[PDB]
This record gives sequence, C-alpha cells and structure tokens, in this order.
Amino acid sequence: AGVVITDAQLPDYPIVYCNPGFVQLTGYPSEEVLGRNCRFLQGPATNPETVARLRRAIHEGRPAHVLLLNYRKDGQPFWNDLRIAPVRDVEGRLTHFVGIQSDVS
Amino acid sequence: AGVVITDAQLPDYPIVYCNPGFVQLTGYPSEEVLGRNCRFLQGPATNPETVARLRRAIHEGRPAHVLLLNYRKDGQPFWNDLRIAPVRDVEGRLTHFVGIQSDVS
Ligand SMILES: Cc1cc2nc3c(=O)[nH]c(=O)nc-3n(C[C@H](O)[C@H](O)[C@H](O)COP(=O)(O)O)c2cc1C
Ligand SMILES: Cc1cc2nc3c(=O)[nH]c(=O)nc-3n(C[C@H](O)[C@H](O)[C@H](O)COP(=O)(O)O)c2cc1C
Repeated sequence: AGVVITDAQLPDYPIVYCNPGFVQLTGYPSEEVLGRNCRFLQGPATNPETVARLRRAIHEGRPAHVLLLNYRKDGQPFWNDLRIAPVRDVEGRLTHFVGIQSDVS
Repeated sequence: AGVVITDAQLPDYPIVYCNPGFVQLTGYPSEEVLGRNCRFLQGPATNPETVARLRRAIHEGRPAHVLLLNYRKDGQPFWNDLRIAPVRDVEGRLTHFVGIQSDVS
C-alpha cells in the first residue's frame, strides 16, 4: 500500500514522505511528490462530495476513510481506498497526518 | 499492510497509532498495542543480528529495511518485511517513526 506523511503545520499540508509502495501505485517518483499536496491524484471524474468531506475532516483534525477515484501519472484511473489519521506529539500538538492508499479497482 | 507510528521522544519508542491492517496482521487489538514497543512481535527464532541492526538505525535516526521473523498473538510465526522511516517536524526535530509491516511468508 502507499504510505504518505503530510506536515500539518505549514499550510496546504505538503507531503514530507512517501514510501516505495506509493511510487509503484501512483507511478510518480519520490522527487515529484515531496512538497506537493496529495490532491494532484484527483481528476475529471473524482467525486467532489467525497473530496469536500475529506477536506472537512483534515481541517477538523479528525481521522477519515473514503473511496475516491484517482489518476496515475500515465492518466489511468483507479479506485483509491484512502485512510487518513492525525498524528500529535508529546505536549499534544498536531504535527503530521498519515495517509494509507490501497488500490481496489 | 500494517502501519504504526511510534513517538521518538519518550524513551522505548512507544506505539501511538496502528491502523486496522496491523490488527489483522498480528492479531492484536489496538488496545493491546498502544503504549508498547513493537518488539513484542519477536520470539525464540527471531534473528538477533537483524534486531541489533534495526536498533542501531533507530538509535541513529536513520531509515531501515529488514526481514525478521515475528509471531502473531496466536503464536504462529510469519516473515515480516519491516520498513522503518524517521519523521521530523518544521524546525527540524525528530518526533515520530513510521513502520510498514508486510507479510511475505
Ligand atoms: C495525509 C493526507 C493524504 C492525502 N492523500 C490523498 C490521496 O492519496 N488522494 C487524494 O485524492 N487526496 C488525498 N488527500 C486529500 C488532499 O490532501 C486534500 O485535503 C483534499 O483534496 C481536499 O482539499 P481541497 O478541497 O482544498 O482540494 C490527502 C490528504 C492528507 C492530509
Ligand atoms: C516505528 C517502529 C516500528 C517497529 N516495528 C517492529 C515490528 O513490527 N516488529 C519487530 O520485531 N520490531 C519492530 N521494531 C523494532 C523495535 O521497536 C526495537 O527497536 C528493536 O526490537 C530493537 O530494540 P531492542 O534491541 O532494545 O529490543 C520497530 C521499531 C520502530 C521504531
């Protein structure tokens, strides 16, 4: 599965890490992912109601679990079984979010 | 795959998060994982040289990728394809580690 960790302090929530699984899934190299928001995987047939629900959860700092349509680098679509979860530190401060993508096409 | 996030500030490196995939893999519920170190998955046939190499990387704050034998709750063994990676914050401070377990038995 793809595993990404976005910095939840800077605005826009950039990716600061992606495993090899996420590079095989989407087809993007680690150098074209780091620093960008994971919304680049969306496209013309991505359901906006699923995305809106996902952006509310991220903005409220709560976990999420959705099924939205994404698009590899080659432009081929795939069902993405995304699962978001908020990470906090020792003194109770949101620092990161962990995402877990799984292809269920 | 199993995904865990250990707090890298407190000593011992406790688990502060584990996805459902990690609960299906190991067979331990989320309530018996949180607060413990992921070394509870080791057993009598776990190669100590692989574990020592893993503890050096964690202590040096560097990524790792090993293949050690673990044990589910039921006592059944499995090849664990572990992949460790260090997480840092905005002002360059190690806060967490992300682990990715995959069964390759
Ligand atoms: C950690 C994390 C991982 C995300 N992964 C994905 C993803 O894999 N695919 C996707 O379409 N959106 C993903 N998102 C959603 C976007 O980051 C963004 O929050 C969403 O598109 C809504 O924001 P917007 O309405 O401003 O575009 C992820 C968000 C976070 C915080
Ligand atoms: C984030 C993270 C995840 C880990 N996951 C596992 C695991 O799934 N299985 C395992 O046998 N050891 C795992 N370890 C290794 C132990 O946490 C520990 O570092 C290792 O057993 C060496 O420490 P020790 O020699 O003091 O026991 C993980 C370590 C970290 C930091």
